Amino acid sequence: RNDRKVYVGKVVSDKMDKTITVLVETYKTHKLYGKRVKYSKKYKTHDENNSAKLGDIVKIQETRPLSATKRFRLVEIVEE
Amino acid sequence: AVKIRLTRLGSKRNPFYRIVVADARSPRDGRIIEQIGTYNPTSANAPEIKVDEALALKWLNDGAKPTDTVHNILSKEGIMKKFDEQKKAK
Amino acid sequence: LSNNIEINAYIPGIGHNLQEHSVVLVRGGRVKDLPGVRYHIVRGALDTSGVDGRRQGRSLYGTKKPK
Amino acid sequence: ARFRGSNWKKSRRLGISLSGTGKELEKRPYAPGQHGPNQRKKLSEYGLQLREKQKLRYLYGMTERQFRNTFDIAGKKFGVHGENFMILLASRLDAVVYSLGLARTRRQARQLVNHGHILVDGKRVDIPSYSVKPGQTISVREKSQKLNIIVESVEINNFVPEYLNFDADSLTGTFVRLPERSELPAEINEQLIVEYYSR
RNA sequence: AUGGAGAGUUUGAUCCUGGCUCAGGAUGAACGCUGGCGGCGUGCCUAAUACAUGCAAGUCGAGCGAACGGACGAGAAGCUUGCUUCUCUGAUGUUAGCGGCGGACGGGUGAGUAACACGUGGAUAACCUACCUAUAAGACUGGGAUAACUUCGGGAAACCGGAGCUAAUACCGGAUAAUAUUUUGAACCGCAUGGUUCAAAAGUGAAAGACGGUCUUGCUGUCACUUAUAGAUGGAUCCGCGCUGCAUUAGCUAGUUGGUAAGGUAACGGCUUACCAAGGCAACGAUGCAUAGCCGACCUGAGAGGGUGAUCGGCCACACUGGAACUGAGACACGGUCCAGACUCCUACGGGAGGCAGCAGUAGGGAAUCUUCCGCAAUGGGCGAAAGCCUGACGGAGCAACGCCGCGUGAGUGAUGAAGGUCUUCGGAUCGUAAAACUCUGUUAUUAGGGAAGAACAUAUGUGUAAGUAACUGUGCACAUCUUGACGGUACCUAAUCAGAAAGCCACGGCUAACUACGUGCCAGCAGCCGCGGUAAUACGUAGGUGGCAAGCGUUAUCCGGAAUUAUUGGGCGUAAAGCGCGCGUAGGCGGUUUUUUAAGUCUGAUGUGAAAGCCCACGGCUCAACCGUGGAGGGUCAUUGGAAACUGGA
Ligand SMILES: [Mg+2]
Ligand SMILES: [Mg+2]
Ligand SMILES: [Mg+2]
Ligand SMILES: [Mg+2]
Ligand SMILES: [Mg+2]
Ligand SMILES: [Mg+2]
Ligand SMILES: [Mg+2]
Ligand SMILES: [Mg+2]
Ligand SMILES: [Mg+2]
Ligand SMILES: [Mg+2]
Repeated sequence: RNDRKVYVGKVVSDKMDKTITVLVETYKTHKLYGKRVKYSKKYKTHDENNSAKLGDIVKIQETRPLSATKRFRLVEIVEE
Repeated sequence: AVKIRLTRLGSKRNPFYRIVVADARSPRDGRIIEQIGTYNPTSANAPEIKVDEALALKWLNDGAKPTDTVHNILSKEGIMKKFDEQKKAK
Repeated sequence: LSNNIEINAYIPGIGHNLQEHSVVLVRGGRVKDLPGVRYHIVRGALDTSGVDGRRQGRSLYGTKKPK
Repeated sequence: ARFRGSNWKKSRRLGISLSGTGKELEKRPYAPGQHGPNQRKKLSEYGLQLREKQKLRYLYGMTERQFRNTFDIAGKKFGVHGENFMILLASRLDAVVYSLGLARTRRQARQLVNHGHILVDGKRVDIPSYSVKPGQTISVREKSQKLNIIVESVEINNFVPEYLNFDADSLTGTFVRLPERSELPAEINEQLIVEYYSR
């Protein structure tokens, strides 16, 4: 029933075995001056078969802890 | 043990109780689970009482046990009789 | 002071009974004429005596009501 | 009252008859003190606002703290702040009793209510600060129905404003409705007091 | 629309710039002078400094043996039939001890913590949960010990051992029971891992009795006990976002980052270990350093913002310092254990003991913060079937003008302008309707009477009704009755007596409301800024008068405002402070016109949530108000979901 968060982002490193780091990009607004400023967050996601490659836009979903800092699993490769 | 009890409010020499379902271990006047009514024993020379029958019955069925004063208040409101009848005829 | 800091404190009023080793109460407020005097000594507190012969604005100089 | 002072000197200072008769200003309409006579200085804007505020405050015989609090609560009402403040001051039990005429002076009415000779809706009220409201009745204590002062004031037939409906046979007054600016004293420019409390 | 004030001061004079200063609001305040009362709040902010003394966690005899105790009432007559022993019965009771439950709550504190600690929104198909509630099934059959107790020995004490004996709802074996574990098949489903249901088998342990009713030891009530599945409660973990200063801190990391295997945990996981690889973080501020409990809220401001994190509620963390585990559903445990450490105490010198950041209180520190008080009567909690016991939680009282709110210190008449003070132009002016005097009142105060509510109950005693019974006693519910107050004879009410007991503080040159006389003579002294004082001082001190406040008034300290004086709202850089001496150029910021498309920003609707208290609005109750209570409104940069395509972003 209850679903888990899903994010879309680019792959920025895959040197780790079966792990890819996904950079999700957002734009937080400055609290006083109100300007739009870029905000990047890197997500460590599980890539069982090493399908994803450095550069492709992939999709990840939140899971239980899988490692010291892995909390996401690769769902599909939206683009490449 | 979940319980239905009186949490004190008002002022010195002027108590006013709220009727609350709260864990027994929580402080009096502290954390509660859910309020169901109010009980003023110094109003118009007759204790003013307000209770939500639906919530009272739900908590009685769940297992919350009133205290002495709350049991008397629910008896006066007739909630105890309805709970007993439902339990007997379930 | 009780915090071991050494300051200069003005003695307000006319005439005072203060000497070395007197224990005094010090409040803020500098004396514009006096360069390094940045505090005032309260009158009528601890050792410091009230101003003798003061009758107007006594509370400012720690003088009891004569009556 | 709380301010137990020379009401004549206060009237002379503020250039207003706090009693309403004018006796204080009849002979010496100038300020008290050594420099009273031959006084010709001109008040500043702050001085004028302060004088207006003091006129109203000493007219109603209140202390500064209570006056300020009443002004604050009046400001929260819908309408014109100054008019609301004036009507709220009028609604005080002191003012209602004095207008009904159970005493010849505002301070006398204050002492009456303080000593409990008055009843609102048939119940004792010792606090002159009490804020009367429309639809209520002011009576007199039975043990004090035959007081010389109250009976003499009732005999002296004073004008009863429109917002008060009085019957001297029963010594019973009724607060019919809220007053109006015209009914309330016109010697006060409430805008000056509003600005005074603005700064 | 509910909402926004300025002034002094640079000059001979001016405009500008510019800082400094003042008028407002606030406080857990302190101090000086003064001080009548009531109501409601608040009261060690410093030394997470050390602590004398008392108290702050017990309860259960209806789980258990034992001991003490001895009714009701036996026997001989001491010829005392009212006093008596043991040969009895021995009930109502009490207890040290075993056992159960509670000591993980309640209360204190903010040291540590810059971190998923906290706030907000989510997730767990990675989780645990005593007591409570519901349902279903059970509670069968045996056994060995031990405390207490008696005895012997050693101790100043703490208390220790050896021997012997005895209980249980204490402990243990076996029997039957599984949705738990292993294997096989089948059905369906989802967010990878996987989840739900059914059918087969194999391994497989649970439990307890106590007090009563009916008495047929058969049935049976209440409580208690065991297994399973749900509910409720409570706890755990993970994640997005938010949440602080410094670059005169630029590199950090080696179980570190990932994978494999195993171990470990309620649980997933480098959580730990072994192996392989060299990964991981960081100018979107890593690391380091400093400081800090976070929030609801609180102060201020027109707002935007700025400051704060007392009292009250939530969350966290800690319990002399450090480490550890035990028991337990739950702790790595404030008034538990062990070890180490510092410190302190007692001792017969052999050896022992302790942890107020619980409530009071002591010492100390400090400008500064209270009683070694009363009661469990109310609310809440633990134990008990219950009466009841415990409860420094809590409910009260005591102290402190510490704050807010309310009421006093009198009211009417009173020219005859009385005396007297001060000034004077020597006529008078002023204190002044002030006073005197006559009349009035008793809020307050003194005296004497009456006197609440807060109290619901629980239990006990009567009935009625409902499930079950073969039928009672009981159990749930309903209606009645006796009894229950620390505060306290307090609040409040009544009657009598007296204006009699109850006004002080600051200021008066401008800002800024309020002026004169004496003394002084750049002295004494004042001062927030500008300044004042050398003989005519409204600025120093006193006096009269006046102004502002008033049981308070001033001073000091700190915060916001005024300050558009860090300027998003809302400022600037020719000469006032401010354009790098100038190129070339990286990251970043920003970017010409049209068409199609996307929906990240942007706009709009629905749902959930943003606790309670608080602020604001309304209403109701204290005689009013503060205060209290009840509704409403508000507060997200919040999340999920459905819509639009102009602009920014992407194609
Ligand atoms: Mg700290
Ligand atoms: Mg502003
Ligand atoms: Mg403990
Ligand atoms: Mg302790
Ligand atoms: Mg203490
Ligand atoms: Mg000291
Ligand atoms: Mg500003
Ligand atoms: Mg220049
Ligand atoms: Mg240049
Ligand atoms: Mg709320």
